[PDB]
This record gives sequence, C-alpha cells and structure tokens, in this order.
Amino acid sequence: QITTGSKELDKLLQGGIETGSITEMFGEFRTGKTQICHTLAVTCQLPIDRGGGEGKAMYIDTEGTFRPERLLAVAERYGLSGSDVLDNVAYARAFNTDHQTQLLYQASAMMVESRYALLIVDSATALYRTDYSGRGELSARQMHLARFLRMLLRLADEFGVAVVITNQVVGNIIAHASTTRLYLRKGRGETRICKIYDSPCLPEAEAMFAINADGVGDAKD
Amino acid sequence: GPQPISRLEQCGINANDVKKLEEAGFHTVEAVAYAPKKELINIKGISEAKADKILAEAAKLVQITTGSKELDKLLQGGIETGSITEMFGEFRTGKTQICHTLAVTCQLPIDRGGGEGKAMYIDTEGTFRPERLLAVAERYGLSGSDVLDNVAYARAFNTDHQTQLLYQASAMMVESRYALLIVDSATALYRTDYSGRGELSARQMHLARFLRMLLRLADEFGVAVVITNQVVGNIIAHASTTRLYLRKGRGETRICKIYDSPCLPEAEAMFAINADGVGDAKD
Amino acid sequence: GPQPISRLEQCGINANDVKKLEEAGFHTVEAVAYAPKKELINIKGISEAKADKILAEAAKLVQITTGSKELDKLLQGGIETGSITEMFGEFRTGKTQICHTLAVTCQLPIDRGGGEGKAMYIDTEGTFRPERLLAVAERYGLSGSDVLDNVAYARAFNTDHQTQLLYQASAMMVESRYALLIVDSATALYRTDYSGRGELSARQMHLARFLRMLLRLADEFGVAVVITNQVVGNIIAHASTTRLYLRKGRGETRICKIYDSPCLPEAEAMFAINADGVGDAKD
Repeated sequence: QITTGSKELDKLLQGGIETGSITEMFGEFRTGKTQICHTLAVTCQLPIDRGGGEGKAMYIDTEGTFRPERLLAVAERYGLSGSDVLDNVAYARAFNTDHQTQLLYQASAMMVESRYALLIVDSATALYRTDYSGRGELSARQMHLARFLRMLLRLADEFGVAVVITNQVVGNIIAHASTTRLYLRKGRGETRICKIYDSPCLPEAEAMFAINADGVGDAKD
Repeated sequence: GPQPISRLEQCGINANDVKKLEEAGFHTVEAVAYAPKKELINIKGISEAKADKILAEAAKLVQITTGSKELDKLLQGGIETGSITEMFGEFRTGKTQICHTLAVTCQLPIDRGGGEGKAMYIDTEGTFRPERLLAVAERYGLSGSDVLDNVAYARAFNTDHQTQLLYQASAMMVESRYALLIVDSATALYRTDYSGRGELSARQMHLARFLRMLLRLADEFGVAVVITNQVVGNIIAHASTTRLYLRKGRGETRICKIYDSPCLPEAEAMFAINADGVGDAKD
Repeated sequence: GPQPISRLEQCGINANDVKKLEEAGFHTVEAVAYAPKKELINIKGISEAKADKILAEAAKLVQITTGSKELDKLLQGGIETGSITEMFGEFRTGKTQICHTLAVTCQLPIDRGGGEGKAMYIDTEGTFRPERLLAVAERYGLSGSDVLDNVAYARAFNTDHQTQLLYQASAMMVESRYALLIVDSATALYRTDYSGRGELSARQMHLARFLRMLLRLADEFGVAVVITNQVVGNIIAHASTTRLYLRKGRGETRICKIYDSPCLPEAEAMFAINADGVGDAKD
C-alpha cells in the first residue's frame, strides 16, 4: 500500500492507498485533493517496506495546480532525491477532456515502460463540466467519462498501480468505479476531515488529517 | 416440506414470468400461494390480472463451526443450519475470512461442528479468492479443489445482480446438499446503490425481500445463512435469529459478543484470523 | 508564449472561421491546442470535422504588495501574478483601498513587492477616484500621473458591460504585459441585474462566463485577477486561487483573515487605511 503521508488517514484506509485500484476523493473545493495527489506522487516512489509502491507516478494536471516545489517539499521529508522525484512524477497538463484522454492513450502505453506505482488525474470532473457544459450532452459525457474510467481501470489492473481521480462538489459512475471513496470536508485551519463514504469492504468511518510543508501529514493537535 | 415455483408454469403462467418471480426472489409457491396481491403487482411487467392468475393457479398447488471452538461454545455448538445469523462489526475485523472458514467447515460431518453440505458465496466486494479457500481447507482436512466446487462463487456489483445470484442459489441448491449460504458484506451493495438519503425506503423494501429470500432458502434447503455487516441496518438485528458484534481486539485476534439472543447466552468469546481460517486465540 | 490564434489560418481552417475562436474567447494557439471536440462544437457552426482540424492544426503548432507588510507576510510574500483572488466581508472594511494599493504596486519591479506591468481596473461600485491612486503612488515612489494611465480604469453599469470590458481586455492583453485586473464589487451587478431568487442560477452561469474570461486571461497572458465581493458562491471558491475575509477592527484598524487557501494557512493579520492606501496596523 502507498502512504497518503498521514499514518492515521492510512489507518482509516487500513494500511494506506491500495496498489491495483481506482480511488476517488471528493467533497468541497480545498478538501485535501491536490495536496493528497502531490503527497502520493512522491510517496508511491518509496520501497513497499517504507510505505510506497516501488514506482513512478503519472500526474495528469487538468487545472494548472501542479508544482515541482510541493514535490520537492515531500521528497526531502522522506529523504528521496528531489530531481529524480521531479522526473519520476511524469508531468502532463491538459485544459480539456480530449487531451486528458489522449494523455491516457500515452499513459496506457508508457506505463508499460517503467515500474509505476501511481497515476493521478487531478480535478478530472471539472474538465467534463467545463467541456460538456450543454445540459443535453448527458449520454455522450457519461460514456466518454466511462471510457476514461475504463482506461484508468485498465491501467490499475494491467500495471498493479493505484489510480487517483479528484472531484470538487459544486458523473455518478465514478462511485461505481471507485474501490474506496473519500468524502473529504472542511476542518480547522490547514486541518481537514476525511470520511470513507463508500467501499464494498471498509465501513463508513472518519479521520482528521493535515496539510503542511510535510505535504499531507497526521493531524496531531 | 418445501413448495417450489417450478410447479407454477404448467398451471398456465408463462416461464419468463416464473423466471421474473425467481429473479425477484419469489423462488417458491411458499412465496406466491399465500401472499398479498401488491407484492406480485410490484414485479416488472407482471399485471394485476397476472398476479390474480398466479394466485389462483398457485392455490391449485398449495451446528456449523466458525473454526473457533470458543465462539462455537458461545453459540452453544455454532451457526444453526436452517436459520439466519448476522455478524456486524468495526473496520478490518477480517469478516471475509470468517466467511471463508464457514464456507469450508459447513462441508464437514455435523458432529465435528460440520453441516454436511456446500456453501453459496455471494460476493459484493472482491475479497474472495480460490486461494483463500485452499489454505483453509487443508486445516479441516477437506480437498481444496472440491472445496471450490462446494463454495459456489460469484460477485455482484448491484442488488438486482445480487438478487439474481440468490436466484442462482434457488435453482442450483436442488442439485446437492447445501449446509450454508453466505452473502459477504450483504448490506454494502445497498449502500453503493442507495447512498442517496431519500432512497432508504426502497433499500429497506429490496433488502426486506432479500432477507426473506435468505429465510425461505434456509427453510427450503436447511442452509445456515451467514451475512456480514458494517459498524460506522437494524432490520437484520431481528431478521437474524441472533445477532453477533465484532470489535477490533489486538492483532488478528477479534472479540465477538452475542449482542442480542433470548436463548444463546449474551456473553463474549475471543478468536483469531489465520490463512487456515478462523481459530481460537493462543497468547 | 502568448502566440496569436490567427496562425491556424495558415494551417487549414478558413480565416473568418478561425476568427470565431477569438469571439468565443481563445486568442492564442496554446488555448486551442488544448481545446476538446465538444466545446469547439459549442462555437457557432463548428462541425466535428472543423473541430478535429482545429485541434490537429493547433496541436501541430503547439509578489505584489497589498500595502501591509504583515498581510504580505500572511500571504507568504503578497499577491501572486497569474492568479484569481476573491476578497469578501463587511462594507467599509477596505477592499477598494487594497485595490488602489495593488493598482499602484503591480507596476513596480517584483523585488519591491511588485508585478512588472500595467493594470486593468474594472469597477461596479464607483468608489474609485484617480485622486486615490496619486497618494498611493507617491508612497511607492511611482509617478502618480502615469499611474492614472497605467491603470486602465473603467466603470460598468451592468454585468455584461462589465464582461465587455474583458473583451476590450482580451484584444488589449495580446499587445503587451499587464500584471493586474481589478473588478471592484464584481458580484454586486449580478445582484442588481438578476435580483429575483429564481434568477440566481442565471447570475451564477453569467458570472461563471465572466470567471472563464478572467481564468483564461490569467493563464493566456499572466494577469493577477482581483475580484471584490460585497457583504453586509460555490463555483467561485474553486475559481479563486485564494479567498480573503475582511472585518472592521477598532478605529481605522482593519482585520484580514485568509478564509480559504490552497497552500497559505487560514490565519489572521491586522492592517490599517490612510491616504497612502493600506498600511500595517501601526496605531
């Protein structure tokens, strides 16, 4: 399992994020999502005995919120080489769903070509909403979203990777495709609350977590 | 004795309506001869006149070891063949491994705390593997391969597909003696499908008919029914004939309480989870 | 680079049909190399074959001081360029004097709490004066009279007039670097122009179109955006790169809270207002 960077959020997840999975983390804006993604992108490169997946992260950025500075701040927390981390977090930025899907044509081929522990498509649902903004586009946007999810699930099952998609509450097949779902909601200061909203195995349960120079860390207070 | 719905078609009901009865959970004349019209009318495409014809035509017609001896001693012998018993519990209580143990041990001689027949294993959650059963079987002295054939496995992603796997149980359980009927994380497909707060009444109705299906099947075939449930509904606390509470004791060692039972003593027992299945704790 | 979208005409789409993309709000190649199929098909008369040709042909081609050092320290240096800040909270709390301060200070070298460019100043409330910029400029050693032209001021009477000033900005911002784009009382016209409570969805989707112009201007040419909101929305929390809450402290003292930030902590700082703009709390 890959560490979220919080042992207590990992204990809510019963050992951390799962290699061979799709995860969706959701609720309001600013509820951990991008900082979880940056933390995972680094920590997945750790030994499995150290709490990683022994492999690279793809980071598909839908939004421009990707930062090498936040990757370096997490790399040095775990004594990882900063510049190798910046290369092992394979960066690609997309303003739209067709380029997001073209980056899954690249990533489903390219993930053969190194050991990857993770793939991130941060804020994926925002591209669907801003590209398929015409209300009537329901069946097409849902089946493009289902195509995208099946490509991510192919990546998860084919490479044994954890796969990460993030959602701001502002389509529902994400809940079916997600192996554990996290309803992340508001906390106090840079602290935040995690709830497991859905898993077929794990119950409804909760944990506090923190956003620091650590990346994501335990909310010891 | 039992009253199977395989008698209904020949009265005049078309086979695909009898299949809609089976796939909705009415596996039996013991579910359609003495039943309210509304329950038949609720089934997809079946009219009120077809419900009338179904009723008129049907009126022409009509203990297993958990692997822990200490938890079985709390159960005064183990899980009762021809009953529903529910275990509900905390995060990482290993509930699938309890189920894989019961799935193996139900095949044993009843005097060993057996059940002398197969298990169904309806899955919701993908925590099953054939390997899980293999490493369990070799403790109890069963053949691991025949144990897979004796633990009829399929996964559902939704409660209709899950109800259809209880149809597969209802048809196929005639071909061998089943001692057990597992639905692993049975409530979880209701939670995936009916997470929308307002849909709780439809979950309760679908789950109530599903709990009845499990009870009819237990009465029809003499199966124990084992259903595993999650601590953060109460319909299962009285649809089950006794309730079991699981908490997070230390390591793979889990505490069970008989949480409610006006017959079996409402006390506690301690058990471990192993590759060999559930066993008694050693310090 | 901010490369003009007009280059697409040399690639295969006809001249006037390429110019539809400027009218829809993309003015560079980089924006449309990263467009989707369906959003181009929302632009007037674009088919699947025109959209594919556009995407393929485009893909072939391709901190500012607030005036308070303590609020700049709270903001981990002050306002970033290529950004969207929303400041909200009670009336008379200083939002327009923070705007007059940022309007001067963005013209400075980044070293002196700067932004290295000219500023747009959209206003809806009419609380701007050229005379306010002068007393702020001389504190920051800027030429106050050039600050009156380096601030491209405009009032809007109504929401789409406010948006049409972003069309003027979108033609302008190709020509040379702007560091800032203020929109004083940005939300107030939506409340005067969609005042019935059933209209709020239309106000929010019109404000989302205005925010998409601000967003694509901020990425396509690098402006900081300063939207100010009156008090006495759920999409705007994600569109803003930080949210700020203001309230009245004692006398001329004002309180700033980081209400919502993606890396800054949600802490509080104490500031003041005088003729020179926003000062620190130095009573």
